[PDB]
Amino acid sequence: SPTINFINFNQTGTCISLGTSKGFKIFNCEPFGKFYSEDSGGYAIVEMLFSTSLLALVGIGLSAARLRIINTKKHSIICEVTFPTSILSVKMNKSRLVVLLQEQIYIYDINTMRLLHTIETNPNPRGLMAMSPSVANSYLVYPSPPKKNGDVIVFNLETLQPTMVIEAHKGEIAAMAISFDGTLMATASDKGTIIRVFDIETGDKIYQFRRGTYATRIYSISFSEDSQYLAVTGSSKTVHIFKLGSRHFASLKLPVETNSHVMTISSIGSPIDIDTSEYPELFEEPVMKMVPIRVVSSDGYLYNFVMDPERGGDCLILSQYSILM
Amino acid sequence: SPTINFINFNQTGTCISLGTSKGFKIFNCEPFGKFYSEDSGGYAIVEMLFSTSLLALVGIGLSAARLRIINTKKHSIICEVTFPTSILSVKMNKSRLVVLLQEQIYIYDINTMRLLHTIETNPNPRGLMAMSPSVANSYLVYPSPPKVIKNGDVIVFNLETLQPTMVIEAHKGEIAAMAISFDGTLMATASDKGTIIRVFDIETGDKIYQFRRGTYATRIYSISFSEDSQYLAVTGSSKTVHIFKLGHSRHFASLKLPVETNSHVMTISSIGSPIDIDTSEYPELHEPVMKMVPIRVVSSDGYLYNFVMDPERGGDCLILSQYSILM
Amino acid sequence: SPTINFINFNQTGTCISLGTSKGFKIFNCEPFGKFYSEDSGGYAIVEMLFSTSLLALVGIGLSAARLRIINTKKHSIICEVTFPTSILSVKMNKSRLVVLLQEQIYIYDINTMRLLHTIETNPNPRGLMAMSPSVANSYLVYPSPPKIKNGDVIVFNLETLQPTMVIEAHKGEIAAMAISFDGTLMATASDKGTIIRVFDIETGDKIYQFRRGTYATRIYSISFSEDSQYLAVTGSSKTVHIFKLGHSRHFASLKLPVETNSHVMTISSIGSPIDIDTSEYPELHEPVMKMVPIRVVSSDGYLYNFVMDPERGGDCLILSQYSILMD
Amino acid sequence: SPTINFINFNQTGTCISLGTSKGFKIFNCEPFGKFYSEDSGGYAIVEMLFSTSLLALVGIGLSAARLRIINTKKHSIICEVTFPTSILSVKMNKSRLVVLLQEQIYIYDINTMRLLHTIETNPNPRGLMAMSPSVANSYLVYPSPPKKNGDVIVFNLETLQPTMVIEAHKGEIAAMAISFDGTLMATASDKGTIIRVFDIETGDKIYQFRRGTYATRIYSISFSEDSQYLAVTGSSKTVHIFKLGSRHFASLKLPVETNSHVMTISSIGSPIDIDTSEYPELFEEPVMKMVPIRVVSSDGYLYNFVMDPERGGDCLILSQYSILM
Repeated sequence: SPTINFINFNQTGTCISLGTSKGFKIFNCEPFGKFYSEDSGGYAIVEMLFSTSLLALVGIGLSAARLRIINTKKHSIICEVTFPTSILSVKMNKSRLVVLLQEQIYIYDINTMRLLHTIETNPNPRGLMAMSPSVANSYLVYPSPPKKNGDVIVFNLETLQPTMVIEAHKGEIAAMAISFDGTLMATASDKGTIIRVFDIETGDKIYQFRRGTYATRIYSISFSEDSQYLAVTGSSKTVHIFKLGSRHFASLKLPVETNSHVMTISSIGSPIDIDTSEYPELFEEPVMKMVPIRVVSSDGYLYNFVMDPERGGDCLILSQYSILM
Repeated sequence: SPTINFINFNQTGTCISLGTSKGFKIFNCEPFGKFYSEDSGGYAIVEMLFSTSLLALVGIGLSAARLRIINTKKHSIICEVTFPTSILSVKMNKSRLVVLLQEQIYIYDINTMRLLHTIETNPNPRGLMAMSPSVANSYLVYPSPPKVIKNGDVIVFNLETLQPTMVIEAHKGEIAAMAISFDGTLMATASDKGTIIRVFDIETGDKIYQFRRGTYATRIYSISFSEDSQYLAVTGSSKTVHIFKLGHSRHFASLKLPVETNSHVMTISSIGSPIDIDTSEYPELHEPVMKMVPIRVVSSDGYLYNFVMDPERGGDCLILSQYSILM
Repeated sequence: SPTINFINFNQTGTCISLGTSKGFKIFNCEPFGKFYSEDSGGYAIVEMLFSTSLLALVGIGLSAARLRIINTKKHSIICEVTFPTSILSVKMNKSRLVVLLQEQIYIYDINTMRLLHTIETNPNPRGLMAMSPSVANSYLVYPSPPKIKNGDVIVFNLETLQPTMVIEAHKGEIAAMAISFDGTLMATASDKGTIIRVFDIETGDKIYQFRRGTYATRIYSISFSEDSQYLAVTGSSKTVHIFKLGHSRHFASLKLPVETNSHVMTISSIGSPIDIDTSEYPELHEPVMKMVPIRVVSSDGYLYNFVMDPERGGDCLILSQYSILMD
Repeated sequence: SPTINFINFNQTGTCISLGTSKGFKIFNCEPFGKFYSEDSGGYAIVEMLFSTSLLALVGIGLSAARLRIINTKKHSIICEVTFPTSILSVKMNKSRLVVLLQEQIYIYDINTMRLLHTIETNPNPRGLMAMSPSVANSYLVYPSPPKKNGDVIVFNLETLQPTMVIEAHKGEIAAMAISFDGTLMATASDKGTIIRVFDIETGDKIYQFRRGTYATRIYSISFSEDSQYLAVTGSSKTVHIFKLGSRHFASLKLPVETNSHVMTISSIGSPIDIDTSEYPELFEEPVMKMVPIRVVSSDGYLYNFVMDPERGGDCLILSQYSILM
């Protein structure tokens, strides 16, 4: 089992992109299956659009500086672009392509592949961003530390001009995410105790959630499709759920037998119906609506939890499928 | 240490077949040893009969479509047959030979080697079958999903007369694993969720026992009966092997591999006849000797694990020894 | 992931120093963050004062003999000191600077940086030391092997630069030694690591004697709490024991996750008790109770956070885990 | 922690020879310490004489076919010899040097390095041979399978002529060893249940031992310095001791926490005195005579056990040190 290097959902949470030290894999979520795979080489960043057979490939060190755009259906390469420094993160929407380096952010037109604008930023060693996946409200945010610590620049990708600056947190920014419609924004400090939700249009603080009673760093934040829930994953092997309708709404407890040297991301999907007959041993109406939550870890396992939208509480685990196998 | 692509026991469980990316090997179980080996090439299917120096060899892709029958004692070639597509599974008894492609089933007479029958089935990308090894009750069962809830339909096919006998509505979801006892009396099936294990009586068709497996849904690798049909062994992605007692629900006894073992390992098992073991050497926790069922669990990483189960106590099983295949 | 060669807390346990094969890093503990870094080259010893932006850097070989002291806030160099032999250990307080070679000990004034004393000692291949960090009780202790009289330790007063007493600590060679924050106590352990003894540096009488583990296994480091309530020992057993000095057997023990490599150096520290929420953590209930935090860092590059119940003790729960390499 | 590829004692059992994928190390047993080390490369076989600063180096694949002899004190290279096939085993005494291949055995004069004799043998996939370490009775024993399975060829290295052929076992031979004085030979069958000890001079069967109630393969057999005890290590994580004064005399139980995917060898030393005061918890006459037993496993740990020469039974573990560190 070759070690994996990169895990990420798609912009909707219905697919899995995974990169190994030997190749890359593309999975699926509800009918869990192996969509694609290539044994080419080590891949450090694998980003996919809304299906559409579009992939972003970054070499492990193909080097870390080079970026390759490939089409899996045509088995051809769209373009290859190099950068002075190693690529830290890549995100996409249907109109723009964004490449982030330590001190620069590159913005491309996803159609013409022509360079549009370049932003000179203060160094970001963590490769942090958050990008709105909807073209209607295409906004980009990125932290602006002094060379006043949690200032994030709200950048309008449509007109290529910044719009406003919000003083998010007093300390260094640890994680950011933007809803599917590009309306709301979420931030988390390095303390991992305070979650703040901002409105991009105005900049007002909308919500504030408490989490992480002890020192557990926050890794990733994700919005649900309807923006009803916000999921944060940390190093504590627990994932909390906040409702955007204080205390966390629900919590995910991974099984203890799992590896502890894991980094877990999460993505809450649209509510679906589950069959109770398939699972007699746990959780025992033939079918009831349950919101699915997908947590993939760096050890190579995908998990599916479900939460009752009324009770909340701890969420049951339905399946544990073995990626990479 | 070359990678291994295929492991299975013989129809009696007293031998080991194995296929690497460089060749194939044949082992033995009780007086452990390496009977045969060739560093020819990549092998994906290495299936053996009841000893008898008969093998089925499929190249990794010797293409994947080609099937070659080799007598290891004579070092000769009985025959060579090609197929339009890659072979997914091969099984034998002392009467018939079955080759499965993704949508076709070929049945051959083991002696004359002439083709006897062909079955056009709905696609099976998983290459799932189950073959009864006894000629008295020679049966073949293969899944029949609808062609695009009744997705888990399986076809009970009689090899002797080459006519299907009945259709079993096994499960609601797709079938994931099938196993037939040594005498061809029972058949066990597993859905893709691996939560419910169902065993059917092949002659009558009635479901006799239904087992719940684990706590949450997870993939199942293989199922196998005991020689005397007393116990049933299932192995899954939870790195745990369960034993269900068919002497008649919850698993009777569970096999926990050592913690250092990799979690992403294909694990197949087998159950042998009870033997006498000395309790003086092994503090089971006492009469000097007590019968304990030996279990052999070989994993895709290349190791063999020997366990013992107490038929009355059951429960968690002790591990005696560990070898290392390929060494 | 670059290979790391050096990990140490500050004198208060609220910071992390570290040295890689490519440079050194400085972290923090409660609001975890990377205060400083530098990609110069191989660093073997990185010692820090009570914050205050003062560092001592020893290259892996900047040769191993050379000592360089740097102020990180000003990014300037105070001075560089060369030695005939490679440096084995460096410890500081806000009054004195101490450099150990295998047979020589050098003492510097941290303020004026002028040489004050030099002690010709018998060889110490392990570079062992313990230094009181408080100027009110500035003491230095180092082993004195002969050239059975093997575990003799010289109690050296840094304030007046004269030895105070000789401690007949152990029958065999000393393996590790530490001094409380206030400079009152001293704890030493022999190379077998089976007996932990605590002596009062004021008089020299043995106060506490603790047994560690069953069989003789190596000990890496010993450290007191800031309030001198507990003592922490780390060894090759991949387990960390805590001995309660509020007063034999260890009071509470720390077990790393089984996945952790067993060949890892581990240093630990105990912090002041703080409030934790029992609502979030099922300790198995008042909403909050004071838990003593323990931070354990391993040579593989991970940090572990435990909590200890001063009354219950026992096996300690683990809350979180980070990575010190990358982030 | 780099993986190791070779672990073995010296001819007296007072040292540890160990070679990793990055280099090789030389340890000691009673005053535990790291005598020597070099980070040169992968080494497959590192064999040492009776101290004397003499080593043999076999590359992992330096190739596996090539053999190099070095002197660690002078840091020089004596000679280098290549073979048509990979080297399977090397053993040495104060008079002869022998290199074993798949189907050939090479015999060298340890002083001159000149070739003396070459034996054409039936294939030995396990690389099995045993040498008497004393020049007084310099013998070599190797199995002779048919191309009548456990035939062992007693080859006299003194005059370069075979002496006699012993029908040792009906099945394949699994392990062979020769006492320090070269008087006795011990063998174990492939089923690993019966031990047979032969007089190398006449060929009479003297002793027969029972071991391995279930199928646990026997890996290594070793004599004590005085040949009073025989140590057998198998795959069962338990080591048996037989007395050459039937049932086993004493047994060694490694701690359960240890890795099970390990290969363990052992060697018994001369009786010594141990101090009770050093070990307060276990084993509590300030000093007692206890026969030391040293077991090293491939996971990188050296274990020391002690047995009471009268009672026997399960043996205590005094210490567990960590090789590679």
